[PDB]
Amino acid sequence: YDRGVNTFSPEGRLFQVEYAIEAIKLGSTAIGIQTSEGVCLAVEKRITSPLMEPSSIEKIVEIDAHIGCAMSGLIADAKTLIDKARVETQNHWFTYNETMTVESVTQAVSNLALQFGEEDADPGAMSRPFGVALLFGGVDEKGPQLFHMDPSGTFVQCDARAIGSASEGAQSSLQEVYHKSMTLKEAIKSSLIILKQVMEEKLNATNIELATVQPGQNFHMFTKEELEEVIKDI
Amino acid sequence: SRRYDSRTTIFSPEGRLYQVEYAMEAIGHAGTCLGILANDGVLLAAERRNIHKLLDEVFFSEKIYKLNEDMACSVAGITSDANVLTNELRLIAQRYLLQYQEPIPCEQLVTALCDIKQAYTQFGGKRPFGVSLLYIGWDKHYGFQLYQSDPSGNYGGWKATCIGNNSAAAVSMLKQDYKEGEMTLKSALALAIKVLNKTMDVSKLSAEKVEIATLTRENGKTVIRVLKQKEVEQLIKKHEEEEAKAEREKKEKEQK
Amino acid sequence: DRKIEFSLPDLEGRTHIFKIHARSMSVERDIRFELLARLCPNSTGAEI
Amino acid sequence: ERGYSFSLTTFSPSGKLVQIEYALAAVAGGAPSVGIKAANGVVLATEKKQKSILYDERSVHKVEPITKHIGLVYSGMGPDYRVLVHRARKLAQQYYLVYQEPIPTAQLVQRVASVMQEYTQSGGVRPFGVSLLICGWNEGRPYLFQSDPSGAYFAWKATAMGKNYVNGKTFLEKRYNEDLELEDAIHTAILTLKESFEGQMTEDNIEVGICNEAGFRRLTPTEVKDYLAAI
Amino acid sequence: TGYDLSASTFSPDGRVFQVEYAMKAVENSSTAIGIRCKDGVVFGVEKLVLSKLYEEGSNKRLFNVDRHVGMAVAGLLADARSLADIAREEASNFRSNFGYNIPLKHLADRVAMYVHAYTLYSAVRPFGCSFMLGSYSVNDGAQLYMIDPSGVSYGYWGCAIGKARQAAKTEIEKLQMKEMTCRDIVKEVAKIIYIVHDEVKDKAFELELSWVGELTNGRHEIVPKDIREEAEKYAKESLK
Amino acid sequence: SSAGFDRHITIFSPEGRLYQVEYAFKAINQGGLTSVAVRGKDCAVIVTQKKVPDKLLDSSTVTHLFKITENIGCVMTGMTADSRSQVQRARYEAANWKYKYGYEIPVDMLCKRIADISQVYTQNAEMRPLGCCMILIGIDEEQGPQVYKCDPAGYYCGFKATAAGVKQTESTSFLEKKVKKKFDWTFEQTVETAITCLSTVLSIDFKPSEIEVGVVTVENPKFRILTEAEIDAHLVALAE
Amino acid sequence: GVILYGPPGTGKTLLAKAVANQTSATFLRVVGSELIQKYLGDGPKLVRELFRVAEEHAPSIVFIDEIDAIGTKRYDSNSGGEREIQRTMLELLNQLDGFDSRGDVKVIMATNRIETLDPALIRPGRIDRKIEFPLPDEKTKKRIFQIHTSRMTLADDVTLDDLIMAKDDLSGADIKAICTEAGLMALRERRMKVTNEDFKKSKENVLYKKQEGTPEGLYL
Amino acid sequence: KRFDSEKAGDREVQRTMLELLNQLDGFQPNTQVKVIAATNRVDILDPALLRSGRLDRKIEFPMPNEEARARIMQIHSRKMNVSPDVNYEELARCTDDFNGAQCKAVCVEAGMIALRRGATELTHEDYMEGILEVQAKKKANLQYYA
Amino acid sequence: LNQMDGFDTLHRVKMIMATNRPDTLDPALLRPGRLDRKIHIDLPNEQARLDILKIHAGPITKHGEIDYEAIVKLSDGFNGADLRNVCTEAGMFAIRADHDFVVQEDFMKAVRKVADSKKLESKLDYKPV
Amino acid sequence: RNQYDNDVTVWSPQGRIHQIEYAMEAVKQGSATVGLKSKTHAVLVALKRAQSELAAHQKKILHVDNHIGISIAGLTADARLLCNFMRQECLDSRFVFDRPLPVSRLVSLIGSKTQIPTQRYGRRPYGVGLLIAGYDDMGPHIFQTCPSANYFDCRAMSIGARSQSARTYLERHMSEFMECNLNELVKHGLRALRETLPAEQDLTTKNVSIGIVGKDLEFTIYDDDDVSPFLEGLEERPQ
Ligand SMILES: Nc1ncnc2c1ncn2[C@@H]1O[C@H](COP(=O)(O)OP(=O)(O)O)[C@@H](O)[C@H]1O
Repeated sequence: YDRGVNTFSPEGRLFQVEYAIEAIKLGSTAIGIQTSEGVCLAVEKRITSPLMEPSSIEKIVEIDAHIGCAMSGLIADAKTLIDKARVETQNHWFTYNETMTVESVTQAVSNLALQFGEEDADPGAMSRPFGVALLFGGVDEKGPQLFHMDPSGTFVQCDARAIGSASEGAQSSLQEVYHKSMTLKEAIKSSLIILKQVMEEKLNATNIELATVQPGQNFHMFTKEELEEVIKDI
Repeated sequence: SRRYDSRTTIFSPEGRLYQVEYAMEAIGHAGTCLGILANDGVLLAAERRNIHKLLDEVFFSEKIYKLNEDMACSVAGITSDANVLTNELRLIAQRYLLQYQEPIPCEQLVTALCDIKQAYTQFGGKRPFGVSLLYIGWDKHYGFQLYQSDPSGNYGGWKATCIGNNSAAAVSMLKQDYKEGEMTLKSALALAIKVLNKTMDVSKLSAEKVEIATLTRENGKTVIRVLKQKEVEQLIKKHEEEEAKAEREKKEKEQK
Repeated sequence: DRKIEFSLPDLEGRTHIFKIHARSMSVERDIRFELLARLCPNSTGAEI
Repeated sequence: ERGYSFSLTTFSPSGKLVQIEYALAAVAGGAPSVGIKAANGVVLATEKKQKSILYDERSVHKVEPITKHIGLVYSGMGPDYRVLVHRARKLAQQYYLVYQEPIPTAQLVQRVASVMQEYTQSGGVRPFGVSLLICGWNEGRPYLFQSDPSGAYFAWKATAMGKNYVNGKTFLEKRYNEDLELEDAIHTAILTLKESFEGQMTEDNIEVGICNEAGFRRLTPTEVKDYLAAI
Repeated sequence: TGYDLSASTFSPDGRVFQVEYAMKAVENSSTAIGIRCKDGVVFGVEKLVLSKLYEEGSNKRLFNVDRHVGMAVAGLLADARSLADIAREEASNFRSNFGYNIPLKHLADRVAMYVHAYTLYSAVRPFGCSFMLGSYSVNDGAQLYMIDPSGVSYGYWGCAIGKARQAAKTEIEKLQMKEMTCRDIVKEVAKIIYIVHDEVKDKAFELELSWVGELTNGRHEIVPKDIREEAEKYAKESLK
Repeated sequence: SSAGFDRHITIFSPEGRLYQVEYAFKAINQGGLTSVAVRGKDCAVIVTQKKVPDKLLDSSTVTHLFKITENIGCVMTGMTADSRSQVQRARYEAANWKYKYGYEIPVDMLCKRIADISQVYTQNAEMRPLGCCMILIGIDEEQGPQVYKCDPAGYYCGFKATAAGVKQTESTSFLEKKVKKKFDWTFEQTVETAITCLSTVLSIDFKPSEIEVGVVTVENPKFRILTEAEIDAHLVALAE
Repeated sequence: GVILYGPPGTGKTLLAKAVANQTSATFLRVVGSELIQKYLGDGPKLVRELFRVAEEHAPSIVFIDEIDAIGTKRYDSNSGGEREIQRTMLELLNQLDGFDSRGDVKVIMATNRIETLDPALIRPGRIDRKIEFPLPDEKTKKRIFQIHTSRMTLADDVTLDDLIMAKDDLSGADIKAICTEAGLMALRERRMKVTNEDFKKSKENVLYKKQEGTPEGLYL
Repeated sequence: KRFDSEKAGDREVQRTMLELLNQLDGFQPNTQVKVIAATNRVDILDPALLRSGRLDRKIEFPMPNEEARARIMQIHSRKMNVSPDVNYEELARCTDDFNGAQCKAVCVEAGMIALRRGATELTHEDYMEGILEVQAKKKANLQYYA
Repeated sequence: LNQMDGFDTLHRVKMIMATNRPDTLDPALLRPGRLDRKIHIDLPNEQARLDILKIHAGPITKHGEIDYEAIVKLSDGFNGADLRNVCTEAGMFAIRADHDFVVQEDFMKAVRKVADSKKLESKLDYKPV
Repeated sequence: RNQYDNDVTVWSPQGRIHQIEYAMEAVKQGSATVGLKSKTHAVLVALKRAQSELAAHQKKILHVDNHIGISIAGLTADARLLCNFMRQECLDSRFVFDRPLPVSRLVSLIGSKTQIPTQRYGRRPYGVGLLIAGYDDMGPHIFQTCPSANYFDCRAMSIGARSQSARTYLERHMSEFMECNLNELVKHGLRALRETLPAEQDLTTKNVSIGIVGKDLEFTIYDDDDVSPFLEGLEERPQ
């Protein structure tokens, strides 16, 4: 009835990491699109009440000045991963006088993604896997790269991935409208077109937040009142 | 290994803690104690659970434990498990006196022991401390204080308390028969005797099953006194006559 | 010799169960069922 | 090693510790014992019944001293008795090292009671299964205490423990009273051990340790031999 | 039911079922035979392949604890390697802190206590290995010991560990090992291995042998490959 | 009459008994051997039969007559691995006492240390209670010969003549009638009684190659293991 | 199928007795405490015979009061009668809708709890009308007090509005417990019809009967 | 296994078992009757069944290892039309922790898959799809490996 | 119980009864007067297993080299009936390749086969009376 | 009600640990890799797989040292942990002894590493399987590791899901492996690997990777850019 945190299934996969995979679609959706001139991100805030201030809920958290992130799942669990990724980027800059590649910081944040233990030592080591999937986007040295991380620690490169509750619907709607030769405004318009029918509420300039990382502009722009330029076109 | 674990940390399917309540039920019988204050002087009244005839009684101590120059504590529940708590709070008081070179206020000592009691229910996997005790003391800031405690670490200040056996009737009679700021230390003793006559099922109780300890204040001394059996007998007798006095109101009136 | 399994349909079979269960009704020929199957993601035939 | 560190003595839904009552039932099926404190010293008596005549009676002992004036007897399990005897001896030696005074019996009783309590509460270990009886003549007045496996302690003028102890308690309440001397306390302790003993009662069967103001003395077989005759 | 879960749980019959299940896992392996003689100790292990899964010398079951100590294992593998490094560490520690070579009795006793230290608690599981320990010295003669996963070590003039053990100890009992030298007892060991092996069910058998003795002047080494190892031809000549 | 985990971990039953030591006693008589110790006026003797069911097994390493210290001897019953672990622990504690306190450790203090070690095994609930027995013999100045028997439950006691193993009840029933008439218990009388106890309990009339006798005495305190020649002499002197 | 759930004492079965007077066909009441048997086999046989009698008679209605006592969960599967209850409910699950569903038989089930129920019962096809029973705070409590005090006297000094004014945590079983006991003081003292203090001490004692010893000094 | 218990269900069975044991061996021995018994567990049987003339030999039946598995499929596919380019050693290597009945169910399932596409003679991939059906693997989503 | 002693006593009537579990019998059945003497039959000793084997190997056309001492050594805890199975199984190995005469190697082989089977039924040891 | 198969400490009445078999079931769910060798070269060819239509393919081959190159099938975090252990051991060997590490003592080190979690309490077996190619002083080697910590000194073998066709091909084309050059050996490796795939699609130069070590050749990994010289000259699939 009750088994340990490290237990293999009779069919052989696992018995706790697949439950963390099952907790992914209880969160909000997040779409990241990589294009040859920049990496665009978008997310759903999923407001509940008008009394809640909408600017408090953040999903797009920057790690380095050239690297973004996007969440799906339990935000409090992913805060530790984002803080650790910030620590690794600053340590690698301090010890090597150059910026991290986004693959290296994804590897550094995925090394400790599967480290739960009961027999293990330390001052309270993780007892359960983190229940988040993270999207990273950046322009390190080969240009625009987008990466996806899942609770099993597997990281892969994706051209245009969507995670969350309606991940399969947004993926199947992302299959047809995509090509390698497109631009950033077309990418933002297509991602907003996909996010139109996914959400159960009505879209405005306060229910979503988007962020674009380019080789030219250092951080990511498009806060409020800049979203209204592309919302009224949709 | 792991199947042998008794699981003394997890909540219950209704969402309320499931192991602390059994300790509170253990406190709910096996003992009777109370405390009273509304003016100068604060009294503690306790009941002897064991009144066997072969006890020496020369131990000169009871559930009433002295712990400082200006405090006293009375325990309830498991007698074995209260020595640890009394020694711990005595150590806390002496550590405060070593540090700040002043006697410890009541609030800080009660909160420190309640944090120590809460640490077992928070984590550690051990059984909780099955002891609920009651403090009386004097302070510079607020004067005479009475404090209750629970095995869960909850606490609170009080003026008339309940820690022992079946005493919801005692709580009701403490609500009904209490005065505000007029309790000199001769009516509070009679109130305690009147209450402890009714909580215990032994009618016409003697000076063997009752213990009264008073904390008063001299000219800078804070005298903590345990009352001897020579005066407790006539203190009981002064209430024993009151029942016969009160039954005379229904005797001289029914004459027509 | 066979372990035949069942599961929460698809999206199309919900429309099929709608078309075979609600055909015995007095409804005007304007109801769209694929939207109604879209609005209920996970359901059985008994729920339909 | 393993390191369990979980407490397996938990509260019942009725509001009690079941393992403490089970240990007390283990005590109640133990060897009988009696202890009488009467106005000049304390007398402790027990029963050593061997299963065969091939045993050596003088090899093991049950009235085990602790200091020059403190004695101890027990009722319960034998293996769980030498451990707390050794712990009490080491603790009394620590007290004598610190304060340079023979240890009063009351403090010894509280500290062995605290040891029993922390064995009940701590992780991975079972509670003890032995009720103690600690005697000693400190500062003039004799003292006789009893500590149960719950980790508490009481004080008795005259008590009994082990198998058939409620009738021994009624015997001690009826036959004895507040004031005796040492020798007739030995006589009534021998009688109340004889109320549940076998057909014979020699020095090879019963073992009596007395205390007085001249120090703790475990009786020789000769003294118990002439005491057991015509008594 | 529930007594067979942990090692620190006694059965109603007084048994410890975990070491019995360890012995059950032990007897599913292939046969390993060791014969003591008047001048040395010969090992023999019937290695099994499936299609190849190996080269010549792969999945080796003849280990080497020290220069004079030989070790032949039979049981669940990768615990044999752990016990081999354990016995190597004991031999190296004895050489470093006592000067001379480790005697076989002391080493077998030490590894037997290390095996027995795992069938006491509930955290660890008992081993699934039952090896051999053979050596030859001038001042101590030739010795052979066998250790079971329960932790019992006995001396043997000849023993077999594995699946076909009860059908192999009788063939050891046929010969008189107190008088023969190494050069004929190697072909006797090969004949015993060829007799005890069934070819209907496996058909993928291959010998490996070993040597401690005065022929290998107090050192452990494998029989010289293509030179010798024609005892397989002799055992094929003794097919009936 | 259990309480869920009454069978498995070392805890108290509702009847007051703790069951793991009672299930561990069956490990003593599971082994199938019987050992008798007899103490006389100036000697203490140990007799134990040994089983050698296979001719290839070495007959010089079967013996349970273990040597603790040069004047302190012991014998075992039960599981062999726990017996050897207790042997090594007793040797270590005797050497530690001889290093610490300057003089030779008495037999009763060694038995107390062994019992105190075994008590922690039944105190905690994470170790197997180590089901093997203990019989120690020695000589102590102004006390004569001493014989002690420890227990897996941690109960040690002195004895005059006692046996452990499988046939304890019948051997003690015969031995009580033997000791009840306190006659001249000399050396030959003690070895004759110790041999005839097993001879009358088992009724086998054993050959001298299957009986091990250990001796300690006041004429020389050194522990001696009797070889087959003196066992031959005592057995032909026993037969009238 | 109709299932009625709520807090323990609200309207549960009561309402079920009130619907069994305006009905036209016969009404069969069974209790879940009766639906255990010490003999292994009479469990599912009694359930089968219960529905066979109800089906052949009329368009009858079967009311299984306290059905949550048996069909709560199946995850234990430990030997004894605690798994026999799982076996005696599987026949009820199969006879409710498992093959050729019976005409003109209407079932109604009363529970105390929701979450400890088997989800194969919870699915449609067996019960559909999930009915919730909340506790009315003051408005119908006037009408409950109007009904309960209707067939008795009432004096001018006793009025019931202030007794429930500050309290919003009672139930309809307790109000009848108040009104039956408030008439019991007047009969036991041989006093007048109703006094105001009759209602005052009835509220305090019924509170003692409802909330006596719950260990909540720590508010979770 | 006869033990100390209650009720009448076990006691009637133990009555018939004690009748069986005496009539099989003991008083009035008979040669002319030969008894054959079979089971799937042996820990439950009474030790009085392992006495003198009750059960003489104790016969094991392990799971088929490699060549037994290739022998089983050759026997069952005798009636079926088999295309003569299939090697059973590859099937026996891939099929693991099976038995006689499961390897029998591979052959029947493989012959149907040729019937689904209508082909008369079999193929290798007919057998492999029969293998994948027999293992009865549930829906996986195991795409985060390797 | 009633017709055992009862009112009418018996004359020249003796009743013999046998079982495998004496602990489960009724105390009124096991009281003396109805069962005066309880006779214990145990597992055979070394010489007891030896002459049992001498009886059962009587009508066996063995070749005159057989030593029973080694055979009785690897049989501990055997019943009085497994030795009869040992004598039966040795002829089965004689039936293999129709060797007619029984050789002592077949006795050592058949003993190890029987002791292999005697590991899945044990722990009987019922309490006397 | 199942029992005996929830931890590595508990044995079975049949005498096996079912968690190790579950780890084998885990390691046979990855994609198929093939490793083989000649008298002077060691080549492992691995088949990458796609988790989605537009997502990139997860790489399999990754270099450990100048001469050891490992493949992977199974998990990924434990793969990175074990690969970090190989890297640290190779660095310590080149730092202390200033020589290349032989592959046999390296896999003995990893066997002693992986046997520790399958004996204690609450430690899972490592759910990875490695194919290790290396050119030490005496010949090239291709080794295979298992989650049971039974390393096998194989000569040409495949791992992963549907590797029995590759094993049968390597058996029937075994003997002519040492006399051929690198170019024919690589084509033999891809012919062994393509039997894993169903007979509809082929090796489309974006789901394959080839790693070579040799006598004078550095351990090189080719993926999607230098693969195309090896795909040309290949015969079509016989179907
Ligand atoms: N609204 C109401 N009107 C009248 N009586 C009520 C009302 N609500 C509850 N009661 C009384 O409360 C009692 C409990 O009803 P019900 O909840 O069905 O029983 P139970 O609590 O045993 O399940 C009934 O006897 C009924 O008389």
